[PDB]
Amino acid sequence: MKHTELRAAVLDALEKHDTGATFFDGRPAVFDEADFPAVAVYLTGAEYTGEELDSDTWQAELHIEVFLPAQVPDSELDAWMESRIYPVMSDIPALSDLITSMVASGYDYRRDDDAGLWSSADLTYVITYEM
Amino acid sequence: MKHTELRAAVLDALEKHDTGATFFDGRPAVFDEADFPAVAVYLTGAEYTGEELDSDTWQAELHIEVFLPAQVPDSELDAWMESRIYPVMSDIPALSDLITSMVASGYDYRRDDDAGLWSSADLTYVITYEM
Amino acid sequence: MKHTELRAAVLDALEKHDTGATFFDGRPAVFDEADFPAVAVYLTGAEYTGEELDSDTWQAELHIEVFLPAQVPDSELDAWMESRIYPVMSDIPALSDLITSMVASGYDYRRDDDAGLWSSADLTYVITYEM
Amino acid sequence: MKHTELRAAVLDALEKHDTGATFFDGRPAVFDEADFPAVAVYLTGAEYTGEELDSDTWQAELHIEVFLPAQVPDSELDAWMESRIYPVMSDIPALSDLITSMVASGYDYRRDDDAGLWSSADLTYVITYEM
Amino acid sequence: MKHTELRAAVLDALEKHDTGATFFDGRPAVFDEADFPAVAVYLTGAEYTGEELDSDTWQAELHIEVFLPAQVPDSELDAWMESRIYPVMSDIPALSDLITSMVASGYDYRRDDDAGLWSSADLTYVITYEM
Amino acid sequence: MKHTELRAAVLDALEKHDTGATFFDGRPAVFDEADFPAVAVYLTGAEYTGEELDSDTWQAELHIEVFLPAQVPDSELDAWMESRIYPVMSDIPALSDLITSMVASGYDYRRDDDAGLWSSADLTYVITYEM
Amino acid sequence: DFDNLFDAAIARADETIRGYMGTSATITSGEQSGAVIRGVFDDPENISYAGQGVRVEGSSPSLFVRTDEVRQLRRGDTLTIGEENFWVDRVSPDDGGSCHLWLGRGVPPAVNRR
Amino acid sequence: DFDNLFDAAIARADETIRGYMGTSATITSGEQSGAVIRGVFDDPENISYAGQGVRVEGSSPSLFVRTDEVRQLRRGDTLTIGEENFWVDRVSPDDGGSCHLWLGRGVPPAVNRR
Amino acid sequence: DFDNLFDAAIARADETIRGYMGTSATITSGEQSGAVIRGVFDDPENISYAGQGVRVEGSSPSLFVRTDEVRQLRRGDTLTIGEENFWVDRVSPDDGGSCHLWLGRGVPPAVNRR
Amino acid sequence: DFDNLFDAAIARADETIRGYMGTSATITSGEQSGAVIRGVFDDPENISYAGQGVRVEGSSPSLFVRTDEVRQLRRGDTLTIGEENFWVDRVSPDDGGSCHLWLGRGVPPAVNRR
Amino acid sequence: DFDNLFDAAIARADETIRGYMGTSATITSGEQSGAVIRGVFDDPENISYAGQGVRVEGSSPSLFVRTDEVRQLRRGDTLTIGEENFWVDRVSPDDGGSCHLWLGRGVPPAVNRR
Amino acid sequence: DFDNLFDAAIARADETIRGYMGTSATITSGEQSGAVIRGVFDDPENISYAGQGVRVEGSSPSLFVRTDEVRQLRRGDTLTIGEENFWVDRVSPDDGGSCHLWLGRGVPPAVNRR
Repeated sequence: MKHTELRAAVLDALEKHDTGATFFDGRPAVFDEADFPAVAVYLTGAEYTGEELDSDTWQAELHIEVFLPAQVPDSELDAWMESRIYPVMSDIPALSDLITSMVASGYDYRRDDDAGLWSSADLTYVITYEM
Repeated sequence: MKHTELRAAVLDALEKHDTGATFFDGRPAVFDEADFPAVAVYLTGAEYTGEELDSDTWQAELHIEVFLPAQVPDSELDAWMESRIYPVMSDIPALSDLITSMVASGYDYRRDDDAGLWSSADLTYVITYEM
Repeated sequence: MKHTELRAAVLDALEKHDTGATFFDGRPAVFDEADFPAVAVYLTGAEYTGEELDSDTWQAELHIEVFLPAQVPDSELDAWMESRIYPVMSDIPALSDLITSMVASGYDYRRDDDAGLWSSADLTYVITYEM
Repeated sequence: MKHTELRAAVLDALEKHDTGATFFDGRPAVFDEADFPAVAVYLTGAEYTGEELDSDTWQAELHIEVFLPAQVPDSELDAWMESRIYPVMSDIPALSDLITSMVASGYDYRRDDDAGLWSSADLTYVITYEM
Repeated sequence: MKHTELRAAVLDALEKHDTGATFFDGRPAVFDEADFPAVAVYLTGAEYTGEELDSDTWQAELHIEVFLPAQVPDSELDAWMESRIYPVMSDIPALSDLITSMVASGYDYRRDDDAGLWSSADLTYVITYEM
Repeated sequence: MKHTELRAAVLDALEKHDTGATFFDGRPAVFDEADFPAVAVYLTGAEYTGEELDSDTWQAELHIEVFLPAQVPDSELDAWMESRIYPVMSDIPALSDLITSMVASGYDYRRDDDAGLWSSADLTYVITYEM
Repeated sequence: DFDNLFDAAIARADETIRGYMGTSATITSGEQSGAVIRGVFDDPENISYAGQGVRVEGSSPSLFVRTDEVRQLRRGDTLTIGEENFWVDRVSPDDGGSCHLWLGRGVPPAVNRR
Repeated sequence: DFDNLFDAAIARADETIRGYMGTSATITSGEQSGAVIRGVFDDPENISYAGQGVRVEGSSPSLFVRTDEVRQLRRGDTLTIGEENFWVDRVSPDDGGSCHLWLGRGVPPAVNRR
Repeated sequence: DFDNLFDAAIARADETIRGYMGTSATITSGEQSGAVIRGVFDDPENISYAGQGVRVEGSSPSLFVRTDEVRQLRRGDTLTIGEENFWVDRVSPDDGGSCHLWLGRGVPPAVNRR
Repeated sequence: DFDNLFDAAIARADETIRGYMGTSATITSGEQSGAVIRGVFDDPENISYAGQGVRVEGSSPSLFVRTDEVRQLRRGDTLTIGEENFWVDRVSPDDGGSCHLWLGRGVPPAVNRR
Repeated sequence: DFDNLFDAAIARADETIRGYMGTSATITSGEQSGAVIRGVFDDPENISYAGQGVRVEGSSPSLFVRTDEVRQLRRGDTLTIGEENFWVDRVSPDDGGSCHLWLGRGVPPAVNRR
Repeated sequence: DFDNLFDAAIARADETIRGYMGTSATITSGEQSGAVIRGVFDDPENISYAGQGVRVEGSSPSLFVRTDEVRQLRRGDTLTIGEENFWVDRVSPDDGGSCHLWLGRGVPPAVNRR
């Protein structure tokens, strides 16, 4: 619905700064050891919390995952989502017009254990949007 | 018995719009690489929430499955579900005749990881019906 | 004890209508590919909800399984549980004499995943009985 | 310990009624295909519910569970536990003196899926007792 | 922690009774088929429930494991645990000084199915201790 | 976030006390049997407990892992966290500057089951901070 | 008879093996009733633990008899390996020249059909 | 015929094994309708348990067709092995000279396509 | 003696291995009481962990007796390998000429029958 | 050229098996565009079930091309063998003288790069 | 000495293999204290992950000494393979002529007996 | 040189395989700095999936280096296979004559030790 344009707007607002990372839209990914540390944006959930007898007022969940190689220390990830992600999206008017209300949900770490080919930091947001 | 006419009505409503997809009704599916991106429709749950001493007034969940090949970007899946599925149940007289109340519950994504043949999107609808 | 009498009465009520399927009573089942689509009746649970200081007033769950060839479409299964078993057992005097209270619980499906030998459908009732 | 005399007394109550089965006390059991259908009695739980400030008043669970040949139908199990166990366990003075309050909890079935040598039906009471 | 001195005190107090067992302290255990039926004492939990604005007032849980060979009947397990552990610690002044409040929590059995060299009985106590 | 700064501050405070172990910041670790028994410090959680419309007021959890030889008795672990971690951080002004509220959460053990190559003890701490 | 020029070989081999090992047996009850079949009996182990442990060590007899004789057995019928008594539980589908007969022990448990 | 020098050998091998092994078969319905395919048929034994004990022991037949004759077959059509009636469920892709045919039993289940 | 032509050979073979391998064993207790059984004893090594570290490493002795001389052995009675005593726990059914004997160690644990 | 005295043997081996089995392939799209590569194509089965019954039976094509030609193919381009069209999904790393080439089917799905 | 006629052969074989592949080893502490034995040493690799990621690479040494010398070794005492210092953790039971010796590394961790 | 009679043979074989099957690795950085080894390198292919589909296909190189020339190699230092730049991750323990060098790719990630 608006997921395509919401993702486009958020990736554009992410790309305004200096480059140095791939900006994989959506989800299929397929990285290989040449397009490394990168960022992927996608959505989940999207249920029918009504909350008002005026419109559907749906709500979904935003995932932005940044991938760095293998056993790179978590200081690099900390720097990444303190400099490249968290402040840059804090005020984007395009998303403000596209969605109703924005609120942070969580931010965690995961990694490959067997063969350790990757290490991801996930930032998870909650979107209330009128679709 | 209302399941068969409900499935037939929703399937006919889906087919009335632009074609271009297989419309596998029921359950067993069986796709092969010829009948690709397709839509299936089925029911689950159907317990006995009485709520009134006038009729059984059961309620169940309707799944609209849509299947796309392998790693087609989820933007195209969003486009498919918006241009093909979601708006059509905005107002269908046959369903309003058949069932009592119909509300949305969810809309999710999933896919095959091993051998990655398929990628599916699910529309979950809550239906209160009396039979 | 009431389990044997309950099963006998319900199987007799089922066989009262026109036949066309096996009426396996009990538990062991064992089908082979000649005794197909069949119906089995059994009991589960049997807790000791007191609810009144005059008798034990136990309650349990009655399961009616129906088994169909492999991956037949669910339309015939819907027909089987909304035109073959639900209406006939909706009012059976013998159970009313035997059982204090009869309430519907659920109606679900399940298909054999590996090797797909069967497609089974479950119809589950709840029983408040005193013995 | 009261567990030993509880097991001895319930075993005596079971054996006083017409015999015809083994009465393996405890837990290790071990059967072979000569000591078949047989009943075992044991205890589980045994926490420290207070229930009063003068005595510890512990409570545990009593399992009386019987084993019958492989895929024997449930009819003989229903004949067993509601004619040989439940009527017997209705009132025995020794247990009444030994324990404080006696309440039945549940009565369920199970069988060996793989191999399939046995079919065991369990029957559990809850004991409130003071050590 | 003070766990070392607590374990030493309880181990010495329970050692003062009749011998005839090994008194493994702490975690590693390692039995072999020569130091058999034995008792181990250890601790788990130890979070920061405050419940008083004067000190940390931590609380943890104490396990008393007792190991017997293979398929010994649980009757002698009860005899062991009602002769070597449960009565002996009911009043030990050293532990009373060392900890604040002593409350029993549970007492259960476990046994080895595969291979089956051991059978353990667990005594779980709860401790509120200030440190 | 300030996770790098907080980790550096707590690690420097720990190193100020008498050394004797490796001081792994972050989480990649990689020990081998030469940098053995050691301590690692890392962060998890980082949700958005708002609690007031004046700051983000995020909160997270601090893991202090300590690794000891294989099946070393837990007495050494108790001594370690009664002498090396729990007392030393009880009052550090740098953390008080960096964060707002800091409360103990838990303290647990776990050893390697298969191949038994290590034994870890975890100090879990709760922290609130603004970004 | 067999339009394969290979199933004849496998049938001859099956006859040879059945005659070279596995003794004989006779049937009680069933449409065959009194009859004698030559097979190859075997009995492996099988252990189950049920509860915390209730080890019920048993056996799973098998016969591997040729398919022609064991037609119209159904399941409730019994059989004797000489002195000892078993009962047919499952009949394997024909592999081309024979089938595996799975047997229980003692009296077959009820019928519980209707 | 093929830029192979090897698939020719495997094709001759497939022809010779299907000649030396397996039976003929008469396809029924479908676009082929009356036609005879020579294959090698096997019936492995497979059992499911479902609920508590609900053993549904059955077989999973296969015939191992040659690739050429089975084109435009789809799945709804049926077939006859000698005197017994099967129906094809799945057709494998060619491995170079042949493809396994997965068989059902009895009447094919509906169509359920619209 | 047996309608076998093959079980006689395997009986000869197992007796040959028992005479060529394994030791003798003096059985005590049970109905057999004092007797000497020849068989091949082995002690596979098995470890259980119970909790986190509760390693209870031990062995699972076996002896591979011949069924005929060891019938009605039951379970409770013990036996002596060389100079140190085990106790039987399970008796496998005969595979055609003999069976495996599983043994414990030390005094058998109670009876717990009634 | 090959500083191993062994990689020459494996290179001759790969050349022999590629010229002895498999077919030629005309690559379309990509920087190579019109070019013919000799490889060994195979299409193993793969079955996925998704839900209860959603069987989506397919295939997993592979080619096993030598490493020199497969250089700078990326992933987006397509390919055709004989008359049928595929598209490369993944390129295996060199094993010394070649690398398996993993093929999809039909049009490659978008790019979704930025 | 061995009443088997086979354990003599296995003992000769064990002596031969220990002499042809083994290495010397000097046990220290324990009741043996200063003593020298011979055994085939090996050091397999093993990895573990203690959380989101903690790579603890280690080795699992083994020695395979004959059972006669390994008697009354207990577990606390230690041993030197040339210069390297290990400590026995577990002693495998007799397999007929020898037993594997499971080795640790560094100082044995406490005793923690009582 | 060794109380072996066997490890000498395995060392000769190790040298033979290194000469006949291997590459001239050149090392930069670390205490060894500029040095040359003859190690047989292989690149097995491994893929992870992470989320929905996040395939991160890559390789896990290995070198099979001889222990004597690669002592005190540590982990942080890098390596060069001809024109390609790798970095060692972990060093396997000696199996008797050599060890497997597990290799990474690109710049080693930080040190993160203080």
